[PDB]
Amino acid sequence: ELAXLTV
Amino acid sequence: GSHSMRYFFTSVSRPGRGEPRFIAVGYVDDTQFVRFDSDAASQRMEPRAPWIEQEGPEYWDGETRKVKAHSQTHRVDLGTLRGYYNQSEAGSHTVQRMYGCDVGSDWRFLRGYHQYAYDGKDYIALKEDLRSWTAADMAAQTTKHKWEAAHVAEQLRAYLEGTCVEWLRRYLENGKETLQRTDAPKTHMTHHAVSDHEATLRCWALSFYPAEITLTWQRDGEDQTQDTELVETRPAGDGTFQKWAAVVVPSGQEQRYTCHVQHEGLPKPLTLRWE
Amino acid sequence: MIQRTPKIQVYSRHPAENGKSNFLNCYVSGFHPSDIEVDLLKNGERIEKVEHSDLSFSKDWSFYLLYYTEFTPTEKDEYACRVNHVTLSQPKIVKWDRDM
Repeated sequence: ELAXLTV
Repeated sequence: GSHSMRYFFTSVSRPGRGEPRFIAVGYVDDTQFVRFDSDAASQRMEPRAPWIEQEGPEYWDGETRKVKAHSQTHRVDLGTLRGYYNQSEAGSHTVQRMYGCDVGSDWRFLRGYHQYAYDGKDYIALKEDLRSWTAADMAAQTTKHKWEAAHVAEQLRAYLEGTCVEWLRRYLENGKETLQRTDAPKTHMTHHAVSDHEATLRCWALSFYPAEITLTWQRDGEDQTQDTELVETRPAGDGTFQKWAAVVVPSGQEQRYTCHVQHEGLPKPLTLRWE
Repeated sequence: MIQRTPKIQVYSRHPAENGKSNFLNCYVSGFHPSDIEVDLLKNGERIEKVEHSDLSFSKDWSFYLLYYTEFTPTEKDEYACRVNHVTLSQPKIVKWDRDM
C-alpha cells in the first residue's frame, strides 16, 4: 500500500 | 530469498496543453501490481497482477485517494522547481519519485529508500539511516531545509520500517505462487559466421525470474568484458525475463571461449562451452 | 538538460516457429525524457492492435516500456520496431531477427 510532501 | 516493494512516480509538465501527465506504478520485486495514469478515463488505481484483485473496495478507494494526493504534490513540485532553477514557462520538465523497502530472506526490514529526481538527475534522497537527506545541488538544499524544519524524515521512517514491510509480507503471502518462485534460466549459446574469418558467439538466458542475472564471457578463463556486448535484461511478457551477451571471435578459437551464468535459481553457476 | 537514447530490442516471447502463435515484443529502455513514439511494423506497415506496459524507470532514473502484440510468424512476413525520441535525429527502425 502507498504512504501521511512538497519540494 | 530477498524481496522489495517499490512505488515509482513520474510527472511531466506539458505547458499550454493542460495539467501534467502523472503515472504511478507499484512493484513487488520484478512483478508490477498496480498503476494509476492521470490521462486514463477511470481515474482509479487499477490492479495489474492477479493476486491484488482480491483486495476489497476500501483498499481500492484508499489507494486511489492516496495516489491522487501524490499527483497533486508533484503538480505543485513542477511549479516550485521551475522557480528554484529560474526556468521558463514553456519547456517540459520531469519529476520522478521512488520509495519503498527491502526485506531479507527472513522477511525482516533490511533497507528503506525515498528518492527524488528532476529532469533525470538526482535531486534529494533519504539517507540509509532514514533520519537525514542527501541534496544534490543548491536548489535541493532549499528543499532539505524545508524538509528538515517540517520533520519529513520522521514521517517517512515510520512508513518505510513498519507499514511498507507489513504490506510487502501480505502481498508475498497472497501472491505466493507468482512472487515466491524462482525460475532458473534455460541457457544455450548460438554460433553464426559474420565472415570467413569471424563468428558471433551469443550466450542466452531465457525464461528466468527474478530479473537479476549475470552473464559473462571468458577467453582461456580471462574475462572479456570490454569485448562483450551485453543487452539490457528484457521482459518476455509472461512474467519471465531474457538476456544475452555476445562476443565476435576469430573462427577456430571457439573452444577458448566460455559463457558463465549466475542466477538465484541455479543450484550452481553454469559454464557453457563449445566442446 | 539530460537526454538518454533508447536501447531498442525487438524479439519474440518464445522461440519463433512458423504457423505457431507467439508474441512480438519491442522493449525500449534507458531513455530520458519519457516522451517516445514506438510502433511495431509488419512488412513496413504500422500494426494497429499494439499494447504497452505502464511507464516505469530504473535505479538510474531512465525509463523503460514494453510494446507487444500477438502474432503468428511466417516465412515471408518481416517485422520491425520503429522508435522516435528527442535523442534520435530520425526514427530508428530495428528489424526482428529470429536467428540470434
